[PDB]
Amino acid sequence: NALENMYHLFQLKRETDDLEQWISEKELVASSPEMGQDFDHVTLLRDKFRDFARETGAIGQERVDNVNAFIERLIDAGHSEAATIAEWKDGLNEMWADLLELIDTRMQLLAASYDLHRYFYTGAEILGLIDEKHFERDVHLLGVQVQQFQDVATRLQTAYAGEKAEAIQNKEQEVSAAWQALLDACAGRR
Repeated sequence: NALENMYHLFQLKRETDDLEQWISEKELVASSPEMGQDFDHVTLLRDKFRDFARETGAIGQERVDNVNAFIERLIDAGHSEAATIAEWKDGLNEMWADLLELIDTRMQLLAASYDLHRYFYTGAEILGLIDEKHFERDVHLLGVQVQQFQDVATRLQTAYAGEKAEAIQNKEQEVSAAWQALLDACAGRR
């Protein structure tokens, strides 16, 4: 009895050590501050990370539950050292909770970065579509595109202040100017 409890103790020690190792390596990836260079770069970062987050969560959780469950099994049937493995459980759960919270904030940071880059990419090409003019309802369909971009610019102003908020406001104004200038050209034809 004493012998196989000691045997399970050490075979739990190995697994927990390998889990705690594996967690530390995940967090190295999980904590890149990159955020992206241009709409393309960000698309890759976000897709790549969505995957990494999804996968690390599923696998990690299975592994951590197994270790928690086992540790409680050993405790319910009277193991000594229950005091020592209770500590191991707590120290594992903590590393894990930390990695999940860390993963999450980088999810949201890339979420935010994706949107901002998309906005400017949309604005960059909408201005191209304005020059793509200089029937007469194609303009009336760009008007829908511009209008959506303005709704986007409007929402983002809630999410930003200072240099970034102003930068956003600039492109929306530039675009609106450019669109109206087309409308002054357009109805002036009829």
